Amino acid sequence: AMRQCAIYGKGGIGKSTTTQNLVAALAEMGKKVMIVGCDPKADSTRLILHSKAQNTIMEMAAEAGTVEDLELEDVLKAGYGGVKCVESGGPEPGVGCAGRGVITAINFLEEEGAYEDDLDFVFYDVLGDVVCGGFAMPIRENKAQEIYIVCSGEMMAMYAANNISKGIVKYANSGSVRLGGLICNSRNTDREDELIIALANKLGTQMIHFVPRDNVVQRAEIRRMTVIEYDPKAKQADEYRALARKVVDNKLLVIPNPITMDELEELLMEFG
Amino acid sequence: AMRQCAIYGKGGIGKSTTTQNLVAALAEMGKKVMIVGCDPKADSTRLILHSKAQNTIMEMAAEAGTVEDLELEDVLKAGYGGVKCVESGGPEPGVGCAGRGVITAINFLEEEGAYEDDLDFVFYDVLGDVVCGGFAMPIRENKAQEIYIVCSGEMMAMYAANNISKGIVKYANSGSVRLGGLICNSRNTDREDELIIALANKLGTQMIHFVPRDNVVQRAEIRRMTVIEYDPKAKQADEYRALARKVVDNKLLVIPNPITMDELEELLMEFG
Ligand SMILES: Nc1ncnc2c1ncn2[C@@H]1O[C@H](COP(=O)(O)OP(=O)(O)O)[C@@H](O)[C@H]1O
Ligand SMILES: Nc1ncnc2c1ncn2[C@@H]1O[C@H](COP(=O)(O)OP(=O)(O)O)[C@@H](O)[C@H]1O
Ligand SMILES: [Mg+2]
Ligand SMILES: [Mg+2]
Repeated sequence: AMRQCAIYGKGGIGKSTTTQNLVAALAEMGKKVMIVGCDPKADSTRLILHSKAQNTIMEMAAEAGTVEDLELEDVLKAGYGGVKCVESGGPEPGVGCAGRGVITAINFLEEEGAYEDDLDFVFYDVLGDVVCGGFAMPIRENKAQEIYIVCSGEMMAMYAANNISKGIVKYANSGSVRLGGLICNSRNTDREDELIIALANKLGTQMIHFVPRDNVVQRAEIRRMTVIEYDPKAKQADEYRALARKVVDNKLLVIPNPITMDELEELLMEFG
Repeated sequence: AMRQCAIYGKGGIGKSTTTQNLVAALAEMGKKVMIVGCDPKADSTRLILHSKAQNTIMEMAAEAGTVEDLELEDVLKAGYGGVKCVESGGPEPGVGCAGRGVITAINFLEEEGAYEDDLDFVFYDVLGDVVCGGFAMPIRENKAQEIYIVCSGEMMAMYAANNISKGIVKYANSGSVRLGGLICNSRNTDREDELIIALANKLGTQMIHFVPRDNVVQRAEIRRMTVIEYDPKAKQADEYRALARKVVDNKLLVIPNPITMDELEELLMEFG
């Protein structure tokens, strides 16, 4: 088989950094992994490829004529640990639906046979500030069975987590998309772990891991690397190794229970 | 006449807090102001109304039958200083385009005569993490002549500012939408003002004001108030009063020059 997971969360919360470091740690354990970038920024694979970014399926299809003229070997690139990487892309701002490239990319990968039985994991890195268009398609169309949400003690981050959870409930009667857990990407504030644990419990899920704020992440990204590759002895590398182990071992996949604005506010007051 | 301005920026950067405090300071000077909430969170008016939030045009139209059964006096609410407030709303997550409520609301307000000649300012509080659908409509349809972008030294915040600027250039051949300036909402880090000044200069615009990080904002929002109403002697209140004066006096409205990813990265390295 192969596990299909999607990482959601508000912009700037740490989705791409956490996903690429998690995937490097999985490849370091010998897992075969694909990352599919589904955010218009198009930088979701740069740390695996040691690159500035990656050219997107939308840009390459326009240069080649049609998406049918593209071959999989031209779009998929292998980086650190043999992790395979692809970027969806999207239209320019103010033109067309920002999520349109996601639909194009996922359909291309399915028909071109990218989902080979030797893969163990596929990760989709998905914009979560809105849940519509192609950004909802991994949920609507049953492409990502396990959703992991990156958040932090920030009000907006927990609000985004609740909005993603409402989209999961909307489509619960079809396919098998479920919430796998919350990943706290710390802003280095007091009681933050306990906050996110309380939120996960209220949603019906779990906090799968607490990722500390660590400046070694910036020093690695400056050199276009994961912390796993940059400094395998760093304390932060062991954190991503621990996250990877827990994702591999996770068995709780639920239909979440979204909370009200009043419950959210109460959480923040309580944990000060 | 009346000035029509739209505030854009990434989620959680401080758009709604800055806009409501700016508007309170304008009303405190005797200006007549309307705020139009264009973000699906629907909390863009709560500090003027002293409310939990505001019921949205989309929700009220569904309760009343059609939008034509709504009257303006039922949708518009007056708060602090006589500021008039309305919220667009939007579909639930995973259903329909998240920006669809913006189009419905702005058309309702135009036809119902909300744009009365006694208004001095209308502010639209617009989600900026994607620039498409109804969230681009203030730019595409020439509703907001002056765009102000809230950002901070955060990479994602400056990337959003550049993406909004690309949307302004896309539509420069029609109407008169222009970039009015950048507002730095501080994360209390070194050289942050100089960073945002450098970015604005590269875009062709200006940093109109630097808003400090101040805990009095949280103490006021806990009581559902602007800092202007909560503590008119606070140092932070004078900051919002200074921002309001500069927005009233601003005459520079330009078609911006979007920058490349390499220029953005260079900025961040330089200013450490
Ligand atoms: N655990 C961490 N410690 C320090 N910096 C981090 C950490 N996680 C993310 N960052 C930084 O936060 C910024 C945004 O992260 P990114 O993964 O690009 O966010 P997203 O993909 O959610 O928009 C990047 O500069 C990244 O280096
Ligand atoms: N200058 C400031 N000082 C302290 N806190 C702030 C400041 N500006 C905004 N905040 C806080 O930041 C959080 C997000 O602000 P908000 O205006 O809701 O963001 P947005 O509307 O851009 O999503 C809120 O808790 C708000 O109280
Ligand atoms: Mg990212
Ligand atoms: Mg807001």
